[PDB]
Amino acid sequence: GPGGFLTEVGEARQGTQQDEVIIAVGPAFGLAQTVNIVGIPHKSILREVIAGIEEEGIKARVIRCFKSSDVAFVAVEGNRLSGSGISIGIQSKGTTVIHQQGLPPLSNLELFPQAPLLTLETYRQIGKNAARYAKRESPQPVPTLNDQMARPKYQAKSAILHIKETKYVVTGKNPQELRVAL
Amino acid sequence: GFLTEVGEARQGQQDEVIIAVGPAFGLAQTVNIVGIPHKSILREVIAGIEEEGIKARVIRCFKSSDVAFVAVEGNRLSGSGISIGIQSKGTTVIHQQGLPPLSNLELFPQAPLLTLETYRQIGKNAARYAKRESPQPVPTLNDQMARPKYQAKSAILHIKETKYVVTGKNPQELRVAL
Amino acid sequence: MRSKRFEALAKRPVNQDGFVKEWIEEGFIAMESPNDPKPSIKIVNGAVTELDGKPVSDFDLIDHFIARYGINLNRAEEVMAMDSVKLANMLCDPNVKRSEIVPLTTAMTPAKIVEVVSHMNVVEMMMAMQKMRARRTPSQQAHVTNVKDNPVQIAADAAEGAWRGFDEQETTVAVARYAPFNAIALLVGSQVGRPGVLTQCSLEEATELKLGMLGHTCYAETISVYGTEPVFTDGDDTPWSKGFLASSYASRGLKMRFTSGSGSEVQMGYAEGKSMLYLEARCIYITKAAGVQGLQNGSVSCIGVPSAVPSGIRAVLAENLICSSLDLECASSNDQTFTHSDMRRTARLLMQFLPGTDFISSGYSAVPNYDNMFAGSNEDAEDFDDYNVIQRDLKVDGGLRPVREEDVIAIRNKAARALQAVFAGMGLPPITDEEVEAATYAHGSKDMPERNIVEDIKFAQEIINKNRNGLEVVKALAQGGFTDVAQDMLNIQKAKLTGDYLHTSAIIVGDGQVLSAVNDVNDYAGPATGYRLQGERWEEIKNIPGALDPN
Amino acid sequence: MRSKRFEALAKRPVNQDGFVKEWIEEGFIAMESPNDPKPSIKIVNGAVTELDGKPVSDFDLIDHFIARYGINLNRAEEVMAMDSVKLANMLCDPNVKRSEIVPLTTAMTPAKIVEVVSHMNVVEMMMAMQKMRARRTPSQQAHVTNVKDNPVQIAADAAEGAWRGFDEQETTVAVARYAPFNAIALLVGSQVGRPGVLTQCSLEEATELKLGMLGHTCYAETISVYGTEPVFTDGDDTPWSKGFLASSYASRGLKMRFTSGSGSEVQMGYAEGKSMLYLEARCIYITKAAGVQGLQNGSVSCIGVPSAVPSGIRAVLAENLICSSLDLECASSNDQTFTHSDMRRTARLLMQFLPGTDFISSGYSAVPNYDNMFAGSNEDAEDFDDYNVIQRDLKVDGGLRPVREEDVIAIRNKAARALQAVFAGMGLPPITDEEVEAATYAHGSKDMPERNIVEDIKFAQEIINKNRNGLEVVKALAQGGFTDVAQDMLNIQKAKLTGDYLHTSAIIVGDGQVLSAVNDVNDYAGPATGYRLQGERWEEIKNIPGALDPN
Amino acid sequence: ARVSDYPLANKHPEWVKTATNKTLDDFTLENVLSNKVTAQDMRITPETLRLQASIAKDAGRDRLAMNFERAAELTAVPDDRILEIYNALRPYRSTKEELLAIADDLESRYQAKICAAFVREAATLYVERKKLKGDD
Amino acid sequence: ARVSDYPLANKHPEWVKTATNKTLDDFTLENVLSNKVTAQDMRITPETLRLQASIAKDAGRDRLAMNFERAAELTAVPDDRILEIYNALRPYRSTKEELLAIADDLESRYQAKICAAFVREAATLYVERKKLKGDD
Ligand code: B12
Ligand code: B12
Ligand SMILES: C[C@H]1O[C@@H](n2cnc3c(N)ncnc32)[C@H](O)[C@@H]1O
Ligand SMILES: C[C@H]1O[C@@H](n2cnc3c(N)ncnc32)[C@H](O)[C@@H]1O
Ligand SMILES: [Ca+2]
Ligand SMILES: [Ca+2]
Ligand SMILES: [Cl-]
Ligand SMILES: [Cl-]
Ligand SMILES: [Cl-]
Ligand SMILES: [Cl-]
Ligand SMILES: [Cl-]
Ligand SMILES: [Cl-]
Ligand SMILES: [K+]
Ligand SMILES: [K+]
Ligand SMILES: [K+]
Ligand SMILES: [K+]
Repeated sequence: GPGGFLTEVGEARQGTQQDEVIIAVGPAFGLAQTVNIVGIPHKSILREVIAGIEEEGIKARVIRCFKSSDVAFVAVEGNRLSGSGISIGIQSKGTTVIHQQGLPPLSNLELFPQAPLLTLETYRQIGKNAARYAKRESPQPVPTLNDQMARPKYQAKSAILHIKETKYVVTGKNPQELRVAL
Repeated sequence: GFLTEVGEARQGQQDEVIIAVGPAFGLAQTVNIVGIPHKSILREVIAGIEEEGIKARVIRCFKSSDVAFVAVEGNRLSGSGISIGIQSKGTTVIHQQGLPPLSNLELFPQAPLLTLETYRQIGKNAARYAKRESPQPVPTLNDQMARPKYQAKSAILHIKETKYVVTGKNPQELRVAL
Repeated sequence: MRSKRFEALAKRPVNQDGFVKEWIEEGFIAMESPNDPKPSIKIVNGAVTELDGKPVSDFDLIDHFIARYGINLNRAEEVMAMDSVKLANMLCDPNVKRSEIVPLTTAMTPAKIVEVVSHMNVVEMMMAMQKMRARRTPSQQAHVTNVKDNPVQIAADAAEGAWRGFDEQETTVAVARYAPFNAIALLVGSQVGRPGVLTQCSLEEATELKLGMLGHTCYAETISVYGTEPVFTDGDDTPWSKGFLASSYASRGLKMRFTSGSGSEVQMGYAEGKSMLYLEARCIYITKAAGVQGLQNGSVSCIGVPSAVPSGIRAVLAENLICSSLDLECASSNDQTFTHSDMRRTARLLMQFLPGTDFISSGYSAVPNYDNMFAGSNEDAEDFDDYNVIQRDLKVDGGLRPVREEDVIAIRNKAARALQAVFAGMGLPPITDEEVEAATYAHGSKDMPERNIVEDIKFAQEIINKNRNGLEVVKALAQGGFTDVAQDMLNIQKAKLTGDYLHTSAIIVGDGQVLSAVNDVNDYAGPATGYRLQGERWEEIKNIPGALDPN
Repeated sequence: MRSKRFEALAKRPVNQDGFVKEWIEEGFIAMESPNDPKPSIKIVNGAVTELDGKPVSDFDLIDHFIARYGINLNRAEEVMAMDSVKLANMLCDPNVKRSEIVPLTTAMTPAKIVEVVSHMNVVEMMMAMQKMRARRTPSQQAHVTNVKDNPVQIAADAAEGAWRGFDEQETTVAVARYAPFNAIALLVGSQVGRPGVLTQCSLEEATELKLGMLGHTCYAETISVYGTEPVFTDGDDTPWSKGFLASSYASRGLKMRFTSGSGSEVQMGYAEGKSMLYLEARCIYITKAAGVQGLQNGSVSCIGVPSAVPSGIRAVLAENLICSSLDLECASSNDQTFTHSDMRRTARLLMQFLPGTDFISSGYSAVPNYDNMFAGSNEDAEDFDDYNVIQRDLKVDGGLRPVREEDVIAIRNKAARALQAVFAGMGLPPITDEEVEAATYAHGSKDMPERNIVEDIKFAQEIINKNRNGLEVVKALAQGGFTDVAQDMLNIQKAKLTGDYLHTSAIIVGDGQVLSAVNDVNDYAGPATGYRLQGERWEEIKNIPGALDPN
Repeated sequence: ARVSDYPLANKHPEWVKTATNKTLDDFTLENVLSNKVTAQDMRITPETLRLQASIAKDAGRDRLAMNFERAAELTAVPDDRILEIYNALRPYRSTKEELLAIADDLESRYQAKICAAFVREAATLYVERKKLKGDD
Repeated sequence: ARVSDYPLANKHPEWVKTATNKTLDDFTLENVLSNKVTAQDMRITPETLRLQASIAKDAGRDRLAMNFERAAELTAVPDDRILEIYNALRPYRSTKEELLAIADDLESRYQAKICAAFVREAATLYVERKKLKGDD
């Protein structure tokens, strides 16, 4: 696979200290696809989400999830393992969620449901806010992005990308911790 | 009140153009469909004719409110065979004796688009037709939203114009105020 | 303080349209008027003595024509006694055959059939229209015009419209003297784009018949009738002059239909206190009474009148339905601007597009609307891709197809070159190579070089004055390097010798195959019967530009 | 060298839409797929042993749920034996009563009823929908949202929407923690605009149920079901969890419907190689099997999936027709953006609007689409005048009415003042007088002052955590001078005690009067029967802004 | 002729002759170019119009067939005379005597009996409804 | 009850009582303000839901009636426990034993026999379709 930058270094273990946020990426992230739905590189997305977490004085840990390609469930697997209970799930096509242990799987703290509108500045802010939740702040939510033509332009493409993402699901396979080549 | 009758219009002599107006023109209605005064309309049509060295003769027609038949009765009385028909709402036609009533030399079928410059140019062209010249037709004006904006208003103004039709009454020559 | 909500709404294009409250006394009411007469008929010694409340002593020329020629008097009293609700039910019931209904409708009076369809909502009317449409296959008709009467552009636009699927195309004139050029250009371009497309040039009646006599048109449509006697008079005809005109066209082997449409009598100032739909029903029976095979209606050029009042667009569908139900070909309008709103004009089109009519539109503008010399159509060239997409969305055959840019360029170029050969051969003012190139790639007259209009109209009128006929065009093509087009033009002229395309709904498809309601009879009997979009025609409609292969 | 014609068309909004060629292997096909199962049913010892070719040993949870609960086995042999074309004919035949059809359609397998409606064109489907619609009177539902979750603006927009005629109104959240404020604001504003309007707040399922238990909603609709097992699973439910949830709502006296819609299984990655319409039929039968009274479908939020492929918008109407044919209330979508084109979105709306459904739109955006937190609706607040004009054009009751700006300003202001009094009375973060005026005159959140969102969501979640219930809102209204609004809020809560509005298609109209399919049974029997637009309701629809007096 | 005999061009091309007894096959580019056929030859016959009227009746369209029967008579009338008669029937063009003269001409010169009665009927009704010359 | 008995609030208001045996005319604004009635009083009863089930059956809607019968049992279950049971039926939340214990508890505490059978039915199928805890 071209553009590789994520190495699985074993089964992710649950963090014991509040000092971290887990970025949980879907099974195709950085592999079958290397950009999101509007062509922003996964490398740049992950770089900005990590930078946002770390500039808030919180550790960033990246894992890949396999049991589902749904981004909520990817984030739930992450919030189970995160020492802060806070996780960020990112699909290959770019859809992102800030999640919290104890919330229902399809609930969340913040949701970014129109991937085509996300910029690198947004991804940095998503990481900042996730870290601020980990510090038990109540951060100003990332401002809502909403474009009534996003679905007309991109829903069919979103479905095709997700279909391809789902081929990487592995029943019963626990998350793998990633070494990030950044 | 700028149009006065001066008696039944007679056959024209050859260096003239008849401007035939409908039965409500300058009376029950005094502006066209977009508010251009009838006095200004006639001023410009007459000035355009006279600028070409041709005489303008104005008549009112009564037997029909339809601008083709208004103009047709004008072209039969015109010493040049050339007439201009104008309805109150502004619709204008240059007509020629010998053509079918619903034919014409030039037609201006979207009254909302005419300006006083168009009206002067219509007079000019009619005078050139009277001189047996072949002027460039007045360039076509066409607005696809003219009917959406104005057709209902055009129908209502025509209904009102139509109340002044008089069966059997011959056209009257008009004096235009200075 | 303004509500910013209402400030936003006040800017919307629909609020530039003309709306009026109903005005019964002057007929500014679309249908279901209290002044409209109640249906009735009395017959004594085989002649009508009363028609819809009116005694024969008060008949105008329209009443006389309809009462003598337009109603089957042997069953009129029987059908008058029938319940109009049950008759309307029969109209939309998929299990009552078209052939069971036509003997009833042709025995109704104008007010009777109006009472029947006025019981129906637009869903019921569409359900009926897909059955009552005479021709099983729907078709489509386009306008081909421009504001300069530019013949090179007309020929190219006509070729493109023929290539996109229009089976009839229509021109008219900004300057009346240009007409023979507009007609010849339309005919040559249409045959280049698809041999068999029928062409017309809409003019004053005597002028249009003379032009058809010389062979420069294939048919005539704008043969107007009207629903009150004073309006008919200002239209410069009677039912008898228009009936004679109809048989005159047929006597020259030329297809023709009448045109009518709701609101003409209001526009022309004498509605006699009647609703638009009742007066239109008189027009439809005038058409039936004259023996004319078809009718263009659905308000047509007066669409701003019914659209201004309540239920006006429903009335427009109703008058199309009355036309088809009387076993007339229906060219169902959708050809004239009435609104600034895309939503509103789409709702108006779908009434006929969804069920299908003989010509869903009788004048889709094949040019941008700034060039449309019928003052704008309800659809224009910039809607071509939307129209194809909605056919694909709904699996509805609306008569058109997606096309390739390289094919359209090639066909427009051939059409312009062919007309250039016609003009050279006939000694007409030259069509230059620059003009050919411009016409090839044009969107409209904004893209065309200026012609000498004074010179053009001199030579165009010489075509009439010297009786230059259609075989001169055939010869100019054959001797100018276009023997293929020359043969197609001759084949179009040969259709005037057989009488085939004089019949109800007739067009000419494929390899000179006449397709009319005689040999393509609508046999609708509910789901999975009658015309269905399928096969290669469905593959054609599916193949729109932009569809990505998701593999 | 480019054709300027094609350069013009390439810029058209429709060419920004997403189109795809059919991809059968992944279910990217709207209906009539080669991989769809043929209808079959085998019943042994009163239990289904084979459903549409699949043996019970291969049943997934959806098959088991449908086979055990979703099919009327009492008439299953008779309807399986009937010809699917004849059955499609019966659906659109005006003279076959709805009451005669429902025992048979409810006995069909999912593939059988898919086969039946797939014989139909959209005209026939509409002809059938006007009969199969459970409630005689059509209604309408709106979205009320904004990108800031501003509660003052929600209350004002809700009041305006109720005043315009919506009988149900729906909100949701940009930030999930805001939900109690959005819900309270919607409920207060709706009761100000028209007492009896039902309100919902669309959330994750357990969250929405808890919010309903506290009394801050009146019903729930986005109770989602899916047509394949892996997709249902990523939806975090099974048929049994959703059936339990449905009964949990009813056990608290709360009206609810499910939501489904063609294309969800493609969007969520597992179509199992089946067409969208077949999978959607499975969803409709899950809803029937659960005992849920109604369903929101017509692709809904996944409309970009069927619309991308041929016959997708036809399939959308087909799935609505299946829903009503199964004797379910149908909230028929027209609530989600799929196109840049005004023409195209109008065609999609008219399929439901023309015949009428229980809710013609299940989410007309009562805010400008930039504020729509369901990512945009097929119609929005800037379309209000077009919608009213089309009602008047076609004489169709689309559930809305023209309204006066001064009335809307007053009702929006009253709603904003009532919410101000609620927040003061409940010790919530204050609504200032400046915010009240802003919401009164706003078009959307661009016109609203910024709120302290961090403080709002703190108190919003305290409502959940301290179980602050709806009677607190009643008390705060009463104590703040809004005795009338407090009484209307109390009356909405009393409707949860009788069970009356739990029945098929129930809304609350007039003075607390439930109107459902039980006491407003659709009795369509052809023209001049069933629901007709007439009387004072018709006078209301005719009275649009800008209709001038002619004389 | 029946519906099954239609269209003539596709089923029975040899049924079609022209006013000068030419066939469809005579109309080729070569014969047009050589003037072996001219516009005078290219005109539908009464026989063809009466065959199409028989088809219209079999298709249930009696009034269309009546139109074709009037057209069949009018094939004998020259183009310019057709235009004169059409003009004469327009409002306020004609005196009653002129219309009755047109009818006698149609009957006695062209044997256009149906068209002659049609024009006589117009004349009677134009008196009553005041559409004659001088009535405007 | 039949469809002629519907709506209950109009035809038979006295057939409706609340979980604390209050009537509809007890819920006045002044009784709410004075806490004479509270939210605990404002809850629909199994009796009302079984009447509405009978009306649904009479309207030809047997599956709707079955839902109302399940809902009548669930009125007895507290809000928090309803949420716990709903969540336990979602994918991968429960073991088979946890679901069967929910069912037995539904019966022993609330006599919710239909709902208990529903949960056991799900538990059996969740084994076969691998929707239990640890099956993901
Ligand atoms: C399409 C859509 C859906 C679809 C597709 C979901 C999917 N996984 O494929 C359907 C209808 C099935 C759906 C279901 C739900 N949705 Co939804 N959905 C939308 C909607 C209307 C448009 C999104 C879109 O098309 N974006 C454009 C495309 C091109 O960008 P995209 O990044 O590829 O979009 C993806 C995400 O939006 C994702 N997604 C959609 N909904 C939800 C919900 C959650 C919690 C998550 C993590 C992701 C997610 O699905 C899209 C396709 O992959 C948004 C409205 C909005 N404001 O964006 C709501 C919205 C995002 N959904 C919402 C909700 C509440 C849900 C549900 C939890 C509801 C329920 N009854 O269970 C479920 C979650 C199911 C799931 N596993 O994701 C809320 C979220 C509120 C919040 N602040 O948390 C929103 C804002 C509005 C609403 N009520 O519908 N949804
Ligand atoms: C509406 C319309 C009609 C209507 C109403 C006519 C009327 N007298 O009320 C109907 C359908 C009845 C009609 C009939 C005819 N029309 Co017309 N008509 C139009 C159209 C499509 C739109 C005009 C419009 O709405 N303007 C907007 C309003 C607000 O402005 P207005 O000034 O008030 O409009 C008035 C004039 O347009 C006038 N009018 C309309 N047609 C004609 C024709 C002639 C010769 C005259 C003098 C006036 C005239 O009627 C309108 C309302 O009073 C134009 C196309 C165009 N390019 O404009 C053709 C057009 C003007 N008509 C034309 C023709 C040929 C005719 C007929 C002669 C056809 C026939 N079969 O006999 C008849 C004439 C009947 C008559 N007594 O006027 C041609 C003119 C060609 C030319 N250069 O001479 C045009 C260009 C195109 C066409 N073929 O339809 N027409
Ligand atoms: C466009 C052409 O079609 C004919 N035409 C258009 N609309 C109508 C109508 N409502 N009534 C009669 N004739 C009409 C006229 O002849 C016009 O010139
Ligand atoms: C808007 C809300 O409605 C539901 N929803 C919307 N569209 C669909 C569909 N095609 N299938 C299932 N549920 C849907 C979801 O619950 C979503 O959140
Ligand atoms: Ca036309
Ligand atoms: Ca909704
Ligand atoms: Cl009115
Ligand atoms: Cl109706
Ligand atoms: Cl395809
Ligand atoms: Cl079909
Ligand atoms: Cl007949
Ligand atoms: Cl049932
Ligand atoms: K004409
Ligand atoms: K008419
Ligand atoms: K929900
Ligand atoms: K579905």
